[PDB]
Amino acid sequence: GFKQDIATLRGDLRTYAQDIFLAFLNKYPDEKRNFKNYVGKSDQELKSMAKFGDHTEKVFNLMMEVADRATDCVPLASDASTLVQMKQHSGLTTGNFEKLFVALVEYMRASGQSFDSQSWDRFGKNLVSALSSAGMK
Amino acid sequence: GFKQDIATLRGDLRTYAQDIFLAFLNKYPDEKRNFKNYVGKSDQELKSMAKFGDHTEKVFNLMMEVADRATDCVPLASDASTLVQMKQHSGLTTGNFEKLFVALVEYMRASGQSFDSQSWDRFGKNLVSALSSAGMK
Ligand code: HEM
Ligand code: HEM
Ligand SMILES: c1ccc2[nH]ncc2c1
Ligand SMILES: c1ccc2[nH]ncc2c1
Repeated sequence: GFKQDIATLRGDLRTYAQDIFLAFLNKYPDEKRNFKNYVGKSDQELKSMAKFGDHTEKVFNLMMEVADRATDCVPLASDASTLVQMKQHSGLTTGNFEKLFVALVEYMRASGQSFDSQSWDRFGKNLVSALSSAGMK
Repeated sequence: GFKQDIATLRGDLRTYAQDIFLAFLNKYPDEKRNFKNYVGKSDQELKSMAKFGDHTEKVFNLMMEVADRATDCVPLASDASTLVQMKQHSGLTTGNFEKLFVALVEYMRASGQSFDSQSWDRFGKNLVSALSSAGMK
């Protein structure tokens, strides 16, 4: 279930974070404008940049903290507020996050492993609604 | 305290994992008997070896999960048994683990941060006790 999936992801966090983020960027090419240092580069070129692996892992580490503090796949309002108020998120709307979670669930369903894809779909939808309640447009 | 320290380490885990493992290898040079590929290499050279970085991060990913599952710095018996039974740990003894935790605690005390170094000292001692209970020599 959802708690075991957090343990599966954390055990190899660097690899899962890179592969899910690449799946997102390739599914939604217009989303790459939030990341100007990544434009015009193949997947393997991206993986050779120190900050691509480091920052992508740090994003997924915070995602796993929020997931583990959730109740029945509903995140804490305080965690949603942190994501709204981060200076690095100043340009964003809930649609950016909606798309990330569509790509994450698609990756889990295609992987050939027993992820609880339905719980991750709920988590993404409940995170989007919490972001709106915490003040994201 | 201990729970916040797990969050701090997870926020920059590859960097902390490599720096603590180097501290261990440099404090106890005879411990390289179990790491023959790491002989004859300076710290900067080890940090550009793919397996050194990838394996060290995976070790610390699992260490943080064992710490997070503990109660009052006492690990689960199921986590201790996993660590005894892993094929990659055949022929380790509890002294290998004792020395890794001495180095980890020394690193925290020298860091200039606010780590709860006494809780990590207790965790290392309690993990050693649990590994003995689960059958490590
Ligand atoms: C639950 C989902 C998300 C979490 C937990 C999260 C978390 C983070 C964290 C921890 C950082 C700092 C990384 C660092 O400096 O090392 C970061 C930076 C950033 N985030 Fe997010 N974020 C999420 C979703 C998104 C989405 C959907 C976008 C845009 C599509 C986005 C855009 C950015 C940008 C532009 C930065 C700064 C640039 C960079 O680090 O390279 N975030 N985020
Ligand atoms: C709580 C402490 C520890 C945890 C959580 C842990 C976990 C792990 C994990 C997850 C791996 C697999 C790495 C991979 O294949 O990518 C591994 C391999 C290994 N472990 Fe540990 N371990 C710990 C302590 C130690 C200690 C103290 C030693 C020896 C001083 C050690 C020696 C090894 C060896 C020799 C391998 C295989 C060779 C290699 O990966 O280069 N372990 N361990
Ligand atoms: C969201 C997901 C993965 C990432 N890597 N770098 C910035 C970033 C934002
Ligand atoms: C213990 C700590 C760090 C490590 N890196 N690779 C194997 C290993 C064992």
